[PDB]
Amino acid sequence: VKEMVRILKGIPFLPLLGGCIDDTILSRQGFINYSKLPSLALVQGELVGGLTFLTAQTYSMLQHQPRQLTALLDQYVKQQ
Amino acid sequence: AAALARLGLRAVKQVRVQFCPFEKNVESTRTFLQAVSSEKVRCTNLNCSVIADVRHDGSEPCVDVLFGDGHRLIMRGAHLTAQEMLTAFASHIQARG
Amino acid sequence: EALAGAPLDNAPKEYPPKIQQLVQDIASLTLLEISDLNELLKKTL
Amino acid sequence: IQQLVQDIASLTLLEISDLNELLKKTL
Amino acid sequence: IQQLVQDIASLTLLEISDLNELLKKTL
Amino acid sequence: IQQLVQDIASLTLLEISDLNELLKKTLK
Amino acid sequence: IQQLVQDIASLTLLEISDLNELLKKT
Amino acid sequence: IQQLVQDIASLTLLEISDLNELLKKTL
Repeated sequence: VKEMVRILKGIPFLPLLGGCIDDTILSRQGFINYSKLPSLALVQGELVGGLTFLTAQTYSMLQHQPRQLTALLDQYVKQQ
Repeated sequence: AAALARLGLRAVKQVRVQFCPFEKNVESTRTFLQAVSSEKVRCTNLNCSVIADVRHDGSEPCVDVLFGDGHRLIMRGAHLTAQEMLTAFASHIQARG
Repeated sequence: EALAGAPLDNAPKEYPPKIQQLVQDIASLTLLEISDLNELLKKTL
Repeated sequence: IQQLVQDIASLTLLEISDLNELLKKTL
Repeated sequence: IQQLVQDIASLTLLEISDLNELLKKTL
Repeated sequence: IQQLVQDIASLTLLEISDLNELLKKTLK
Repeated sequence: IQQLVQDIASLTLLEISDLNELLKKT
Repeated sequence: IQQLVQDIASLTLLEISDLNELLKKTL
């Protein structure tokens, strides 16, 4: 609908009442939100990122403890 | 629609239509929108912008017009019929012009 | 059958129940099953 | 697990995104 | 070392998520 | 959760890096 | 320099947590 | 840890820079 709403918004007097997309009824605002929404490949590709984010966040936080000392050591060099 | 074309819509600045298509008392507003947005009415002033606002839970079908003189005609059409809305719009054009 | 009621943005507060039960089902799995779930999703997607 | 894969692929863009938004709010 | 990995692997999503929150509060 | 924090807190930095690598090796 | 590295690695995370806290206060 | 604080603050820029390189390689 990204290329469909653009045509609709090019003429200010052609209302978009609603409709059903894949057995799901939407309003005009739902269509607008659906338009700004990414595709299946992008959304599913980011789905695995969020599910594995919990493990990734745990590893980053555990590895952050040695990095805290390095940042403080680098900060001291920045001071002097 | 034919009535508006003969009456000179050139003196109308801006028209907006705010309605909820999923409601039951918005049929009158739909007919008013189609009459004022007809091809004949459009070809009278190529500066007038007709806005078709669409909501779902607004629950207030309304039409707002601004004339050249500077008056603000706003009629909330929920119980009014299509003929009543158009006739009032036509009457104000002659008085304010 | 029948379709949904098409909720609006004026009072959007009711999320689908199918998503909620999927969250509970996912949360009811061990970390070993998390890796199994992730690897299968990565292989398929 | 396997049924989860089949369901999410059958879901629409909104249904997966609403799933992700609730996952973001929960996790 | 290995026992800790097994114990972490024996927890659910909510327990692990709350475990990370406490680590964020501590470190 | 609380017991894990105490148990991890008793390990040296070398073991902390060893367990972090194992978690990256296992889950990644 | 090598002795300092060995001493740091020989401590637990609780001991380095207070070590970092004093260094953060500068 | 107090002795470590004194030793760390008593080193020059290059020695502290060398500390970062060793810590990154070790950890």
